[PDB]
Amino acid sequence: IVGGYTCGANTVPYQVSLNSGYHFCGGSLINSQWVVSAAHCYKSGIQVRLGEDNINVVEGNEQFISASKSIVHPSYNSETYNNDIMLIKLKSAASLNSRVASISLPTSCASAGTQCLISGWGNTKSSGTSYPDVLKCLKAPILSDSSCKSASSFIITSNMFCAGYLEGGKDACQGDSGGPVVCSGKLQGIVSWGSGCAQKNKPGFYTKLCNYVSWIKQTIASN
Ligand SMILES: CC(=N)N1CCC(Oc2ccc(N(Cc3ccc4ccc(C(=N)N)cc4c3)S(=O)(=O)CC(=O)O)cc2)CC1
Ligand SMILES: [Ca+2]
Repeated sequence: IVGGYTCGANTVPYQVSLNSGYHFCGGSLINSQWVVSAAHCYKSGIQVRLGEDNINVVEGNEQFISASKSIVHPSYNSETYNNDIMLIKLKSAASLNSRVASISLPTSCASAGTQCLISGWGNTKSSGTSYPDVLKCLKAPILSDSSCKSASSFIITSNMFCAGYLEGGKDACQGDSGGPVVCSGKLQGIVSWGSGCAQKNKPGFYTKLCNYVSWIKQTIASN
């Protein structure tokens, strides 16, 4: 997260760190046994880390739980990033409390202009790299489809939205991948991709989670 702020320990209780020996992606706890993340974060040997603030220090509220199953969206396209969403089932249910909490799935898509909270342990620099150990947060408005389209050399789909600030300086970044974009208490987005980080006219792109609610509920129900 570039140009954001330190969230505060466990102020984003649905935020998860996916760990394969090191933090590699964020994700969002959507119930006691399931995490949603980006399909581009897929890899084997995932441990889900809940209750994290400082990902390098055991501070007493973590729950570490290995994934028993990952399910990349059936139509995830890694070339176009279409359908960049993955579900991860935990080997055992997380214990939910104030510091570990699920985030609600949306029932309606969010509209342009809506302010959202994006969080993660991704790179904090627009040029070069510095990775924070505590969770970073950024409030960013969803941008219009027209400006998202104008802002990207890549084909954008209806399963993506962009959010951020065209003037640059504030954006998600590498390492925030898979993490939540929450708008009005609903998980509306997943950190998906961007061209560089926090560059002028290059806003972050996010998987439009409201489009996947049926797949998500059906997949969880059947697994
Ligand atoms: C839309 C599309 N067709 N895509 C997505 C973009 C591109 O794929 C990628 C995927 C990953 C990267 N990486 C950077 C990267 C990764 C994740 C991000 C998440 C958000 C944001 C943002 N600003 N909100 C920028 C990000 C930039 S990379 O793999 O780490 C390159 C490397 O190895 O150093 C760079 C390009 C090509 C495929
Ligand atoms: Ca910790």
